[PDB]
Amino acid sequence: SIPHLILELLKCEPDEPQVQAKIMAYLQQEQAKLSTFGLMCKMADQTLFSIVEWARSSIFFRELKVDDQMKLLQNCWSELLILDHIYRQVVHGKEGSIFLVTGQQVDYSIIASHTEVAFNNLMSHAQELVAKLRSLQFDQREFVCLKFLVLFSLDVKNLENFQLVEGVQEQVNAALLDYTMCNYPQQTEKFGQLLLRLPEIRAISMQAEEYLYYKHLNGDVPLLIEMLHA
Repeated sequence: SIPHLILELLKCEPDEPQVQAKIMAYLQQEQAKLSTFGLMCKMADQTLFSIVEWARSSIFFRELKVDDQMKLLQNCWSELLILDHIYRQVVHGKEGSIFLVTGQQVDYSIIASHTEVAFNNLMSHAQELVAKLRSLQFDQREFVCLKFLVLFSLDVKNLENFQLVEGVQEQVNAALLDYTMCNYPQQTEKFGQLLLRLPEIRAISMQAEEYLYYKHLNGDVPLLIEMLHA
């Protein structure tokens, strides 16, 4: 019961089991000294490296010239970093625990200590989104639809091939609603409530950057900064 468009953009998805392997390997064997904070950074930096590679090799997006691609990535990289995290908590994560991009499971309270107060307002608001998507039955199909909805947003201005970006968003919006009425009809008002999260994800990402930017100037940070300092 899957619209043809959604089938195509599922083929663009990264292979998770090996994605988790590279990052686990980069972190551990490429350590020959980083604190508890310096991991969560280089991990998110490697997560970001993967998200960028997913983007510039995926359908439609690969049509654009480098200029447009970069304007697109500048607007939403942090939202894609948090959506990736949010979604990893929906499928693999379970309350009182956080699932990392390494297969590693860490407790909520264990990481509530290893990081300061502001950071715990994040994650806590992030798990509110995790909970709402969980009751809504937010699956892989609607997930990969939100990614492109985040990658191709109307808010981005001065785009060269604005036309194509206008198209993709409109069609993924169409394929999504078509899908989530078909697959979750008893859960009637689903399409709207999962569209309603895109400002919320844009809100958490905005705090994530403000936290991460402070920490940079505070000297606590070792491509993740490159994207911010632009």
